[PDB]
Parts: sequence; C-alpha cells; structure tokens
Amino acid sequence: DIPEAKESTQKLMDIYYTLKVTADMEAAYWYNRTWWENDGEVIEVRRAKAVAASLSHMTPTILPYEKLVMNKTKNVRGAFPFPWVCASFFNAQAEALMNEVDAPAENEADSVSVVGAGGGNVTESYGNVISIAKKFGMRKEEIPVLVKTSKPWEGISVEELSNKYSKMTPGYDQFKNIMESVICMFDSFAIPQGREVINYYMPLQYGFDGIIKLCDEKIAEVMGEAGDDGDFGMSRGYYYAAMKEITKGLSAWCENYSKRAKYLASIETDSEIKANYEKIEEVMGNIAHKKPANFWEAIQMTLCCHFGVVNEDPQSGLSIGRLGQVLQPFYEKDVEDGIMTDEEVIELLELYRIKITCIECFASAGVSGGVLSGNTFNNLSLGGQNYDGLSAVTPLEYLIVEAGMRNQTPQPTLSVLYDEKTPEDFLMKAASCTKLGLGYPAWMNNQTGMNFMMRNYGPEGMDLHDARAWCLGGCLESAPGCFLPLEYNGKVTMIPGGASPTCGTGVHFIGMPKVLELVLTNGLDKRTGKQVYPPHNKKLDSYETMVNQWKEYMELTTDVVNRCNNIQMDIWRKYNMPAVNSLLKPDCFKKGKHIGTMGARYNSCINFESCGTITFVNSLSSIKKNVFDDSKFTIEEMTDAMLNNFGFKTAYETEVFSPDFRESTDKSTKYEKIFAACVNAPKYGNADKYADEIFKAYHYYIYDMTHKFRSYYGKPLYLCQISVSTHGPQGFVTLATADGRLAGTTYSDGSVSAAAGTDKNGIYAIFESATVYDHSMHQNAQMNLKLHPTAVKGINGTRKLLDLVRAYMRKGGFHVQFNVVDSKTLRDAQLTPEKYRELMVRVAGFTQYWCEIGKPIQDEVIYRTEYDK
Amino acid sequence: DIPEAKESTQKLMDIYYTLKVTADMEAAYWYNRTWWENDGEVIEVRRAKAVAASLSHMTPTILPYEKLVMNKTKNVRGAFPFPWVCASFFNAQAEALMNEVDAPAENEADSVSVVGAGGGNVTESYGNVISIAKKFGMRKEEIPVLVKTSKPWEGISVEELSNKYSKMTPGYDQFKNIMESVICMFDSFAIPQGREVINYYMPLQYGFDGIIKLCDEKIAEVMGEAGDDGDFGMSRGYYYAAMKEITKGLSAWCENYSKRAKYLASIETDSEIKANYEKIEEVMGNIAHKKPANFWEAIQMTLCCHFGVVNEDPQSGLSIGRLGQVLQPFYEKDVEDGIMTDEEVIELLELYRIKITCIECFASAGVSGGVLSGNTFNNLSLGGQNYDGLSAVTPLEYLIVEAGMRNQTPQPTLSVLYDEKTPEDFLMKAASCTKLGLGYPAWMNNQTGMNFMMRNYGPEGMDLHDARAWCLGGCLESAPGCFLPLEYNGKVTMIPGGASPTCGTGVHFIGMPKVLELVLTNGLDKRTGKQVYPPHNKKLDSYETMVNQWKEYMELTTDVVNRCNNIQMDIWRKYNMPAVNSLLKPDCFKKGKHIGTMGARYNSCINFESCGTITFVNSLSSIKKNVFDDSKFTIEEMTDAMLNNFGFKTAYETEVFSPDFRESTDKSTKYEKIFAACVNAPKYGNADKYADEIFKAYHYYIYDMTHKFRSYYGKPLYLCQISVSTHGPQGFVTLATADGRLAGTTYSDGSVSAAAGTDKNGIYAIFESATVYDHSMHQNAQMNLKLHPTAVKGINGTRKLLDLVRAYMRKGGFHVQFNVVDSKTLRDAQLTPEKYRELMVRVAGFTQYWCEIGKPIQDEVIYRTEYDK
Amino acid sequence: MRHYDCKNYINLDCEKGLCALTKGMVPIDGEGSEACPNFKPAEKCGNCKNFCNPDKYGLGTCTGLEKENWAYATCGASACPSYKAE
Amino acid sequence: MRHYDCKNYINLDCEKGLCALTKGMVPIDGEGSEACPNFKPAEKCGNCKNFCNPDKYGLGTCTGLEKENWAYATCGASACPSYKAE
Ligand code: SF4
Ligand code: SF4
Ligand code: SF4
Ligand code: SF4
Repeated sequence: DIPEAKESTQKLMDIYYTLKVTADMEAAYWYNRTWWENDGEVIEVRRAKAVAASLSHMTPTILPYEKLVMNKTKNVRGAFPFPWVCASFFNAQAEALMNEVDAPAENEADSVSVVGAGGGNVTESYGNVISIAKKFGMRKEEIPVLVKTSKPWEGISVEELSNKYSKMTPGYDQFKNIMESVICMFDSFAIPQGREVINYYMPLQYGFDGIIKLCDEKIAEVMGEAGDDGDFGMSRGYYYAAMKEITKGLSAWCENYSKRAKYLASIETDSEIKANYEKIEEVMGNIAHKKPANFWEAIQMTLCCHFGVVNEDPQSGLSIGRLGQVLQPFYEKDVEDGIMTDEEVIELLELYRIKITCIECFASAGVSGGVLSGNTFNNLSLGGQNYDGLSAVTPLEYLIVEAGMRNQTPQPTLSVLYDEKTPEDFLMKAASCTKLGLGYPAWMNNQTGMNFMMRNYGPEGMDLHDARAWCLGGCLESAPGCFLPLEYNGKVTMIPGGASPTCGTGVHFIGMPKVLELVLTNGLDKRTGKQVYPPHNKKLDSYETMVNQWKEYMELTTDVVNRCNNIQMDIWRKYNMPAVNSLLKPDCFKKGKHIGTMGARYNSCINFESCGTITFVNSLSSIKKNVFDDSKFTIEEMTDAMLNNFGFKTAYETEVFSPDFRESTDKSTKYEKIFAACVNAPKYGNADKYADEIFKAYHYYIYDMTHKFRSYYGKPLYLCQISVSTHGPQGFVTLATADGRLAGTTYSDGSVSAAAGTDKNGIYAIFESATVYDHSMHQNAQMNLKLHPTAVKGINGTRKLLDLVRAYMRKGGFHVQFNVVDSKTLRDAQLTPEKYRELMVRVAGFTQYWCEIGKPIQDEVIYRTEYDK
Repeated sequence: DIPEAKESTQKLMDIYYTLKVTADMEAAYWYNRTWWENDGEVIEVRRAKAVAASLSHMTPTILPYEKLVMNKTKNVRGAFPFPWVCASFFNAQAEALMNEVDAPAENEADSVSVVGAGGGNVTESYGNVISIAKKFGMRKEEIPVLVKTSKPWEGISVEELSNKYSKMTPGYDQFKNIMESVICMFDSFAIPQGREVINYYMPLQYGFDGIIKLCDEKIAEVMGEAGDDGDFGMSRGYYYAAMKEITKGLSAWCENYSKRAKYLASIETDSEIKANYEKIEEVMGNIAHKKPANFWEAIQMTLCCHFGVVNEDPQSGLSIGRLGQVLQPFYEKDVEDGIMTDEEVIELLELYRIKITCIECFASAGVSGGVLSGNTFNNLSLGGQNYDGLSAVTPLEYLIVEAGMRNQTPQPTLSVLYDEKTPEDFLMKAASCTKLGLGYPAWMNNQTGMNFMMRNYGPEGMDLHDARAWCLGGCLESAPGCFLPLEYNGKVTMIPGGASPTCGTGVHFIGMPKVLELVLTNGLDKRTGKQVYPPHNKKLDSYETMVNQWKEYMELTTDVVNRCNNIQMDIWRKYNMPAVNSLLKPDCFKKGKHIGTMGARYNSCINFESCGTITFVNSLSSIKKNVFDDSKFTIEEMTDAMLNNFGFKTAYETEVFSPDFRESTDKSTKYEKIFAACVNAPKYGNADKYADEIFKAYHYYIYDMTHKFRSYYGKPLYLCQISVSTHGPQGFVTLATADGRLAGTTYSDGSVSAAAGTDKNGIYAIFESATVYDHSMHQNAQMNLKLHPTAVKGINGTRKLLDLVRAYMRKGGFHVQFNVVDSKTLRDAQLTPEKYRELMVRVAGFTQYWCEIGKPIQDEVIYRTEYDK
Repeated sequence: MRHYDCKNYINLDCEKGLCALTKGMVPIDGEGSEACPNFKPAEKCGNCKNFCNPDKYGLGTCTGLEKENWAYATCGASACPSYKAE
Repeated sequence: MRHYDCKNYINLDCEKGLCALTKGMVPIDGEGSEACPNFKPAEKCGNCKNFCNPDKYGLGTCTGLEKENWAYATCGASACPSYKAE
C-alpha cells in the first residue's frame, strides 16, 4: 500500500489544483529598470546586476504549511516575460489591448498549437485577467506595465537583433518560409537555456558568503591581468565581479524570504505553524550566507539555485539532475545525527514535487502548447554509476521514488539511469512506481548515454569519469556532467552536476514528413498555397531520386535554420549571457569564463532536432513498395491521393487528430485501394526488414548530415530525436502521408515508438526494429509504450514490467517510458475533464495533467497501442 | 639654394600662421547621437556606425588655393572631445562655466604641464572663446553642447568605467598615488591609438566600393557561421557588417567634400581657383567610390584614411609611414604618362605638409602640453629595405624631402631608415635637409629596428619580410609593418604599411629620477608632503641596497600601473574598438577580427615608457661615487642637499628650468662642496666607464624587468625610451637630483642624449657611451645633438653631417636627430616670441614652432650642448 | 481596502490568494474581496514616499534614486531597499 | 546675418574664417561680422524643418527621425542626410 501523502502536502495540493497559471511583471520590471540604469556597464556585470535585482526586488511568497519555500514569482504557478529575449508573441497583443483594437492574428506555429484549456491554464481572458500567449493569466492592470517594460527592446531584443543579422544570411527568405510553414517548430532564442543539467556544487560546497570570498580572492588575483591570454585573460576579472553581483543577488533574495517567514511567524496563532514559519526563517536566513548544514537547508539551497536559473531566461528542461546523489551526504548525516527521520525527508521530497510541478515557462504558445504542453521538464535522474564506476544508487534515491509514489505530480519526472550494476531492490522500487501509470520513472540506458558522451564530447576530452556523471537535460537530452568533491560531514563525496550549456538548441524540430511532402509537391506547400522551397522540377522517377531530393531539401533547411539560430544564440551569449548558471556551471568559475565564452566544460551541445521520424520512415516504405518496387501506383497517384486525404474528411474539419476517427466522403472509394496499400505497406516496429532497412539507412544518413554543420560554439551538430508534444503542431501542418496517416493528424510520437496502430507484432518486435542501429550514434531515442493496468498487477506485475525494460535496455535501447492506463479512462476524461482533475498521463518525456493537455495530443495518447500482456 | 614654395603653399601658410587651435562639437555631437540611437546594436556595428556618422555628418571645409583637402573638423587646426573615452579634464570646467562658478583646479599632471601660449594655442579664454585644457579654443555657445554631449558618459566612459574596475585591483591606492605625484605621466586611455603606423593598403587597392563589395561577399560567406571557432567565429560576420558601415561612412565623407567643392566652384569668379575647386570635386567624388587612378587621388585617399583614424580616437603618433613607397606606383605612372610633372608633385607634397602639420590632438594638458608640446607625430619614414631586401628608396622620396625643404613645417617629421643599401645621393639629399636645422629628417637605424622587430615579435612569427616593412610609430616607437601587393598600372608592387596596434601604450612615462628621490626620502614625496610608496624603512647602507630599493619601487609602480592600464585599454578595446583602423590594419579584414580582438598581425606592441634615464644614471653615479665609494659624504648629507636644492633658488620660484642659471642663494655655500662633487661625478656620455657601467646595468635590468609583465593582449612588455616633452613636467615634480640637476628643472632630454652640459668629451664620446649595450634590446633609444650652423657650412658640411650620422648608426645606435641653430637665437626668441613666428626647433622626436613650446622645454632646448665642429 | 492590498495576503494567482490569518482562499476582485478590520497595508510603490505622479494606469515616478525612473503602483515593495511608507 | 551664418563662409578657427567670394578673412563676432548682400544662408540645424523648440543655448529637438533627439542650432547641417531647409 502506498502511504498517504503528508498533511502539509495534501493541504498545498488542495491549493495547487485551484491555481491559475499566472504572469506578472515584478521580475521583468526590475530586470529592465536595472539593466538600463546600468547602461554602459561591462556586459557580464550589467547582466549579473539586472538578474540579481530581478530576483532580490521581487515580492517573496510563502504559503502556510510549506516547509520548502520559494517560487519563480510572487505567484505560485508564476512566470514573467523576457522582452529583452523576445516579445513579438505578446507585444502586439498588449499594445492592441492598450489601443482597444482587435488583437493581431497569431503567427503560424502559435496558431497551429494547442494549449490545453483545463487545469490551471488561462487560455482565454476573463474578468480582470488577460490570457497572454494562450496560457498565462495576467491582471489587466499590469498590461500597461508589460507594454512599457517591453518598449525599450524594439529592434534590440535577442529575437529582433538576431533577426537583423539573419536577414544578411543568403538563406534568410528560405528560412522564413521554413518557419512560416512550421517545418521548423520554433526559434532557439525562445529558450536559450535548458535541455541541460544544473550543477548545484558551488553553493552546496561554499554557501554564498563563501562564494563572494572566492570572488574577492580571484578579483585580487586577476583583475587587470591577462596572463598570456589576449582573448579572454582580461575578461576573467569582469567575470568574478559579475559572479559577486549575482551571488549578492541570490543572498538578498533568500533574505527576503527569511523576512517574510519572520513576519508570518509573528501573526500566526497556531503554535505548530508558527514554529514552522520560524524554521523557514532560520533556513532561509542561513542559506542566504552560510554553507548548508542540514538536508532541509541543502535541498532548499538547490531550490534557490534552480529558481535562480529558470528566472534568468525563458527556458524549459533545466534538469535537477541526480538530486539523490548530490544530496546524499546531507541526507545521511541528518538521519545519522538525529536531525531527521526518513519520513520527514520524505515529506520534504513530497513537498519538493509541488515546487517543481509549479515551475512555468513563459513563452510563445507554439512552445508552451505546441512543444511543452506546459511541462517544464525539470528532470530528476536516478542511479547510474558514481565517480568510481560503482553503482551510484543512494538510500536517498529510494526516498525520492517513494515521494513520487505518495505525492503524484507531473514533476519532477524521474529518470532511472538503468545500469546492470543497479541493485535489484532499487530497480523493483522504481518499477513499482512506473507500474502506477504516472509515467515515471522513465527508463534510460546509462551505458548508451555514456557511450554517446564519449563519442560526442570526446574531442573536448570527455573521460570515463565525466561520462559517468551524465544524465538527461530536459526530457531525454543527454547532457554532460562531471563530479566535484563536496566536503561535508568530515568527508569528501564526488557529486554529479551538469557541465554543458543547452543540449536542446540549434536547429529545432524539423517536420521530416512535411519535407517529404514538399518533395512530392515540388516545394509548394499545398496546405497553404505558399511556395516554401524553390521547385526542384525533378521527375520523381525512382525511390533514390525522391530520397535524394528529400535530403537536398533537408540539408538546405538545416543550413539556413542553423545559420539563423547560431546568430540568435550568439547574440544571446554576447548580450544576454547567463549569470546564475555561469556561476554554477563548471568550469566557469575555475576558468573565469561565463557560459557565453565557453566556460562550461563541454560545449559540443548544440544540435539538430528531428520530428516525425516514423511517420517519415513509414511513408518512405509505402512509396517505395507501392510506387517504385511493385509499380502498383504512380508517384502522381500517390501524391494526388495524399493531397485529397485518401477521400476522408480532414482533422481540420473533424478535430480528431489520430487514426481513431475516419469520416468518408464522396471521394472515399476512389482512393480506397491506394489507401489500403498505404496502410498495409511494411511499417517500422514490426521487425519487418523492409521498413527497418529504411529506418537504418535514415539513421546513418542523419548522423552524417548533422555533423557537417557547425554551431556557434564551433562544434559539429548531432541528432536529438524526441517529439515532446511537437508531433501535434507539425502533424497538424502536414497533409495525409503515404503511410496512410491522414491530414492534420499527429505524427508518430517519440522517435522509435511505433506509429499508432501499426505495431501488430508485439512489443518485442518494436524493440527489435528500434535497435537495428547503435543508439549511441545519437543523443537519444525515445520510445513510448502503453500497458493496460491488468498486465502489471501485483509484485509479479512489477517484475514483469522491470523485465520488459531490461530486455530493451539490454539490446541497447536508449529509453522506454510507460503509460499504465485503461485508454477508456482517457476517452472518458476527455469527455468530462472536471471529473479527472488529478489524472496524469505520460506524453513524451513528461507527465502532464490530462486536463491541461490539448486535444490533439490527447487523441494521440488515447490511440497509442494498448498492451494487455 | 632652396627653390621657393609654390604660390598655393605660400598663401595657405600665410593663413596658417594666424589660425587658432579650435575645439568644436560636430563630430562629438554626431558620434554621441548615433551611438545612443543604436543602443542595443552589436558593439562592433554600433561603434562603426557612430564613427561613420561623426565623420560623414561633419561640415566639410575647403579653403581657397588648396589642392589636397580634408581636415579633422570644419576648422583648420581643429579637434573635438571624446567624452566616451575620457572627459574629466574638461567636464568639470564646462559645468563650472554653465553654473557660473569658478572652474576647479587642474589635476597634478595637467597643472605641472605647460602649453606654449604663442602660435595658435588658446591657453586663456578671451572674447567669446573658451580655453579648453589650456590649449583649445571652443566658442562659448558650444560649451552647452559640450556639457550635454558629455553627460550620458558619466560612470561609463573608458576613463570612468575602467576606474571602477581599477579600484578593484589590490594596488589601486598605490596607483592613484603614482598618478597624483606624476611619477606616471598619464593614462593609456588618453590616447588608445597611435604610436603606430597606419596601413593605407585597402582603400588604395580596392577603393571604397570595392571594399564594400568584399564586405558583402564575406557577410554572405560567414554570417551565421562559426567554423570551428567558438570564440570569434560568429564575430566575423559582425566585423564585416561593421566594416561595410564604416566604409560607407568614409565614402559619404568624401562625397561631402565633393559637394562642397562643387559649390565653391559655382561661386568662384577667379577661373584659376575655380579650376582647383573642380579638380577637388572630381578627386573627392572619385575616391568616394573608385580605386584611386592617379597620384593626386591616391595621396588624397591616404589623407582620407589618415583623418578617418585620427578622428575615431583621441591620439597622437598615427604615423603616415613610408608614403614615398606606398605612393611610388601612383607617382611614377603620372610622371610617365605626363599627367603630372615633378614640380606639380612637389606642390601636392608641399601642400600635404600643411595638412599634416594642422592635425591636433585634443586631450588633457598633461598630454598636449606635458608630452606632445602640441605635435601629433604623424611620422613619415623614408628608405630602408623593400620586400626583396633591396634598397626601398624611391624617386618619390627625394621629392618628399624636397617638399620638406621648400615648405618648412613641423610636420610630417621625416625619418630616414638609415641602411647601408641606401644610395649616397639620397643620403646626401636627406642630410642637406637635416643640416638646415628644421630637425628633420631624423636618422634611425634600419638594422637595429629590424632586429628589435625580429626579437620582440618573433613569438608572433615576425619574419625578415615583415621586419623590413617596419618603421616609426609616433616619434620613435618602432612599429611592426608588412608588405601587401598593390596592383596598379599593370604591375604588382609590395607596399609597406603598419601591422600592429599602438606601440606606445601600457605603462606610460615613469619619472625614474623621481622614483629614486622617493627611495632616498622613504616613500614620501617631499615636494607635496604626500606619502606615495609604503615607506621601506631601510638604512641605505650600500649602493646595492639603495638600487635594490629603487628596483622594488620600480616593479611595484610597473605592476599597479600595468594592471590599471590593462583595464583601461581592455575596456576601450571591448566597448570602443577601432572602426576605421580595423578596416585598414592587416590582418583584421582577412581574419574577420578587429583590432580589439587581435585582428592586427602583431600584438606584442604594449610597453613600458621610461623617462629621465640619464638624469637617473648620472644621479646613481654621483651617489655611488660621492656617498658609497669615496665616502666623502653620507647618504643623509646627499639627501639633505637634494631636498634643499643645494641652496639654490628653485625653478618653482625662478621659472628657469635648465642649469642655465642657479640663482646663487646665500645658502648655496653651505652645499657648494657637495654640489661640486655632484656636478663633477662621472657623467654618462663621456665614455667614462664608471658612469657607463651603471648605464649598461640599467639596460639589462630594465629589459628583464619589463618582460615580466603582461599586456591586455597577453604579451610581455618591453621598454620604450623616449622623452618627448615629458622631461618637462616630470622634471618639474622632481626635486634636485644627485647629479647636480636642480629642483623643478627638466630631466635630460631623450634617452641616450647626454644630460645638459655634462658632455665634455666630444660627440663621439656620447656615441660610445650610448652603444655600450645593443639598442635592439629595446624598441628604441633617443639621441639629440645640437650643432652650430657654422659647423655644417657647405656641401662639405652636409657630408660631415652625414658622416656623423653614419658613424653612430654603424655603431648600432638607433637614432640621432639634430638642432642646427645658434642658441643665442633661441634665447632671443624666448625674450620676444612675437618676433619669431616661424622659428622651429627639434625637441624630441618632433619639430615644433618655438612660440608653441612652453618655457620649460624652451629652457631645456636652449641649454643643450652646442657643438662647433 | 482589499485583501489583495493587505500585508497578510498570500499571493496565489491572477484571481485569488490566501489570507494568512485564516488560511482561507480570498478573491482579488468582486464579492468577498473587501478587506477586514485586521487589514494591514502591503508595501507597494503606490504607497511609497518615493513614488509620485502616477498616470491613470498607475505608472508613476520613482525618486528612490538620484536619477528618477518609472515605477508602477501595484508593484510589490516589501523587497525594495529604498521603500518608505508614505 | 553674419558671415558665420553664410554658406560662403569658409571656417578657419574659433574667432574667424574666410569669405569664399572675397577670400578675405572675416570675424565671427563683433565689428565687421555682419552678412553682406551676397549672403546665402549656410545649412544648419537652426534653419532645418526638423529642428524645433530651441532653449536659450540653442539646444533643441531634432524630429528628423521617427524617434526624437536633441540637436544644436549652430550645428552644421550641409552634410546631414535629413536636413530640410525650413
Ligand atoms: S484584509 Fe483581513 S481577511 Fe483580507 S488578507 Fe488582510 S487580514 Fe486577511
Ligand atoms: S523606492 Fe522602491 S518601493 Fe518606492 S517607488 Fe521606488 S521602486 Fe517603488
Ligand atoms: S558672401 Fe558676404 S556674408 Fe557671406 S561670407 Fe562673404 S562677406 Fe560674409
Ligand atoms: S534633420 Fe539633421 S540638420 Fe535637421 S535638425 Fe535634425 S540633425 Fe539637424
């Protein structure tokens, strides 16, 4: 039996479910004010001071019952805009509001993206509240503040400045067509940090006073000295001055919370609650200055770091990383020295889940809805191998899983770094949680991930020790880490933490089926009537000619997006470099270089993101067999059949975004034969060598393709292959595909998941298809499986599930995560969301409340093949 | 006999002599406005756009009779302030003026520096003209523009922003003390470009349209691409964008002169003067766009470049370089094709001297009067070796010497790169000019300079070819160059041009005798009462102890100034990098890096400036002889005698700044014996091994000392040893020295010149003393010699003079330059300056009008040993 | 006058909050948004001595610093170093 | 009304210039400084359509670009690309 959540947790969760996602202006106001007030200051320091003020001048909110405190804003599910990064997705709305004219139409990507209208989402303005970006409720009276705060950034936001230089690239117009058609989902400037792993070492090891001292020492050492380094020698000094500024910022911010706690204590009559507010006062007053001296302080300090970074840029996927290992030394002392019981630690961990669950990413709807479905992917990885190459599993990690069992929330998602060295009891513990159908833990291949680390980051000197410290940035963005020696409790513990900037930035989701579509339609987007690529005017006379034309458009797409996104990120790293993260991320502090100037240890992190791999492979398979091999149909017939949606109503009309519903029309029978050939062509995920060979060929191609390109860090791109929610928006903009998938409906989910309803040879066949290539060639590979709750009943159920995972893991499979749900419950909840407020499902690398998931992804999830055993 | 100057030249000089040095606001207004209008623009482009606007929005001025045109400003002897670099030396004056209160006291450096009140200098406000920085006349109505233009720069000019970070160095207070005592003459930010050689290659080879085309091509190639360079790869794109902008600026600027020339032509009733105007309109309209197609256009294009660069920063010593070689291809084609005669070429070259002579450096009085005596050191070097290691002397260079004979002006100073390969007739031609007593040509050792180049720049790959392209930055600041292939007239000519940034920046003039003083006075400046160095409290029990304490104080001084001046130049190179010079200077364009990011080919240019070397060595000789060897006096006796000025009245009372007087106060008999021992102790410059050994030891110590320090470019410092006028202000702050030199009086001039009236063994003994070390160990060594006119009578006397130069050069001596004058003449001009408006003397690396030289330097020049034959 | 303006107000979201004293949920607008007798004013720019001349939208001037800047009346001020109650 | 205001004025220094026509040296201030009948106004911000609202010191507003800025009346304008004679 899963014990009940703690009383504190229940009370806060009761409050949580009522909350609206809220955007306010304090942080943005204060960042802006301080930024311009320091105009002409050295950039690093100006940036540090503006971030510091945006934190330390905010209203600090503490709720009763809370033990762990802090939030992004004064609101609980709060966020604020970053007009200095980007603003176009809201600044025209806000000015239109101020002018009392109709709000501008959304851009294409935003318009084709759905924010789930339930739960806490504010998808429509109401009362005194404005829906910003189809998701965030902002009080009307702050609209003028939003406008005034955004105005100084015209032409000079990362977005707008980078746009200017992107216009000077030869492929600019081509790039714009790619964005407008949503072939590429979004811009790197939208979330310039994230899909990485934070590193909590510095403040856990030194505390803030200690860090300032370190900065003072470095400043005395290097200010005005270049050494032999004419490039960055002089910059070291400014880096430490900047770090000193942001550290003072974090300190003061903590003190504000301490003060709020002090006040709440003073008006609290409940003896128990008052003692608690006073504990918070002490905790926050302590971590404002001192090295953490207990588990509560330590985890609270990681929260401060985490909110610090997610408040300095719009971002998602700032992973917590391996918290159970990082905090093990603090945990173990407390349970050894009579400070805490395991139950009390469990309480903080349950409560911790609330904090992480409430983290919101303010960004365009294309991002928050089209991509994230609101989840902010603060991924917490478990297990793996420690510095010394032994199992890394800690007692605290069992407790983290326990807390995720008792307090079922979307975040943090838990990711087991599955490794043969992992004790069976922890595997079973994690499996027993996965079986609940909360979506977590997900299971990722420690070994394959380390292999990718060694491969990709080998040129930067990646070794076995650093490779072992890796874990997932965001959902599955395998991200460098390293271990650092934490002195605590009379000993030194090598603890993990991230060691790169963003590993999910560069060329963002390219809808590969849509590119294939435009091969077949001669560069014309038949959905919109706009010419996206110059017409190739090649007769598609063979499979190879078609494929080669696809590659050509793929390479062109990649080139022009890459160049613009380099400019986007380069502008950001030069005029908007991280402050908090540049303090935290090794080796910034050691080298006196911030993340913008390659202070991070590993910078081969920028990448290319695919989307709809299986829809694509399956479409190639159909075209090749039906058109070119069997010569049963002509390419023209195939294309015409695609353009007419095989004679069915389009999701543009039906609003069903899966194969679940298929409404015939007059043209239905005209196409019935080619449709059947399309549906029946070999599909990936069946251990069918015909489809699987195409899938294999694609993987070798895409590896070779991506590595031809260079990021702004001067490193080769590599393949990131997840879907997140992006198969929604991009599926939407794609007409029917040769694999029988109909127009406007979702791409396949993940990257090695079977396309919906095409897996007819069992789970192991999916495993077999997925692993015809070495997953370590790329950053990742994302599999979703859906089980009926009966298939995993009881401890033997638990073990059966674990054995399923191990079977795949052992083949080299990078990742598998499970829904354990009766899909009829989902269909039901879609009908009456008010009845299932707490219902969560796994989508792709994240768990979200069903009611906050837009219909396209719901339909998609509902339709995933359900396995009853 | 010397042919008389052309009519144009004569008329323009008539106008010249009446002109006032004038500061106005146009360029500054425009730079400021454009800078802030582009707030948020990538720095390189923002900077280039601002410089572009400050040039191309100025009022262009053309005078009647001019053939060559352009000036820094609308005024003839014009300049403007750069409050974004530094403003403290005027902004408090300006604001006092607006508030109608007393102008505040000058700082110490400025206060001890004299601007010659005569000539064109405006050292006192009069009528509607305000004297700015005791030299520049600014109309009263522009003061309010000055104030408003300077205000945005508070806290953020290079000056003030660098001061903030300097305040964070451990040695700041020490540094402050050093500046305040004028132990270090001035701050590097004062003149962050200069003491270098401009490179005219790009515009001469391509023209501005051609350069814009190259930029467009590079932009298309690299915008958005980093290559494998995560540091500067992305920055290439912004560099080319910046260069396009500045190039458009230079083009529009030329168009403005064309438009003005066109107007003046339209109202010119004198057909002859109308013809000039129309030639100017054509020339300027042509070089606005086209590759220069004749000599006139080509020399005019060098002016455009030269003015462009001296207008983008406050600076002195932007050397013209080897114009006679750069322009030889354009010259010879015009003479060949009968487009010009030599006499017409000589006219342009005569008129050119006026243009260069009128270049003003707006900076604090400490710089303009204390160091420059108003000269701006646009040094034109002659001869040396060409790319192929043969004599570089061109027929055009003879004409340049001729022009300097017919039109006697302070600028450009001419510098013969004396080399054994130089034809005798050119050597004789040069000497016949030198013997005139104009001070030019000076004679510098091509071989010694090339050796220094190979030594100092070896680590950067300096080869024989680039070494041969070297010449003098500023007065004597040996600066790297290279040859680039100019195609013209169907042939390719390897023309020289500068290849480094500033070679006269870093640790500026350190008054070495003053540092010695403070060794003797235990760190306390007895002139001011201020404790400058931490008292050492060492009993000066031996020569070695005293010298070691001097070294210790010298290293501390070097250390703290270096750290602060690094910050100064680093802030400058990051927020204020060259636009025009970054276009021109190789290899910026080739690498896509500006000067700030080490685009220049050679960056080991930053250095340490000594001052008062001989005063210092002679003082050590005296102390060692009189105190420690002969023990005839105690160190307390010596110190007391110095502190009491040997009983003589001080220059602070008498305003005689040479040994020329000694108002023999009663109390002198008290010191008469020690004073005679001091005067009589061995003196440098007499081939006296006692003094010369100390001199030699100083050189090996100082080499070793300087190279322990690193510039902001991460390169070791080296020694630059010139005096310019600095021996004036630094002599002023130095009390009597142990060599018998009295308080407040000038140090020895130059660096290997004999101290005033101490050379008693002939010029050759000076040559011998000077060359007891290898001059290529440092950048330079500066010697002045004064000959009585009768000493070089006749062609025989020309040969005698040349032979005197060859004797010194052949010993390896780096430099000699001559006054040829009767000192009585100078004493006379001092009594009545109004009577000698055109009188010029050689001071140190420059020639200047007597009437614009302050009394201290006048006194010093008068007293220099006058040689009879 | 409203809970939302009270120091004892615990922010929650764009529409509602908690009363610290009761731990009960309270609205920002509409019925039940009126402050009680226990009301104590929360520090905001709108009630700072340094704040002045707000326009119709609450956008005023902050004189908390030598150079004046803009501020907004509803901006939380409990954490502003320069705040001083009017 | 002064040589200094004339298009035919050739700048020299803070006190004087030349008349392009006579080629004679003329004063900026005082006796002998008034414009002659051959006067043609030199282009200056002071006589530009985009220049407005000077203060006592001649410091005014340039509206030449969408975003207003400050300018000065005696600033030479023959080379400003936005100058428009009033
Ligand atoms: S006004 Fe009263 S009920 Fe409302 S928040 Fe304040 S103390 Fe609570
Ligand atoms: S001093 Fe602070 S609280 Fe007061 S108006 Fe200014 S920003 Fe607001
Ligand atoms: S034309 Fe007349 S007003 Fe103009 S500068 Fe000449 S004399 Fe003066
Ligand atoms: S547009 Fe040009 S000339 Fe006219 S007022 Fe503005 S800056 Fe002056």
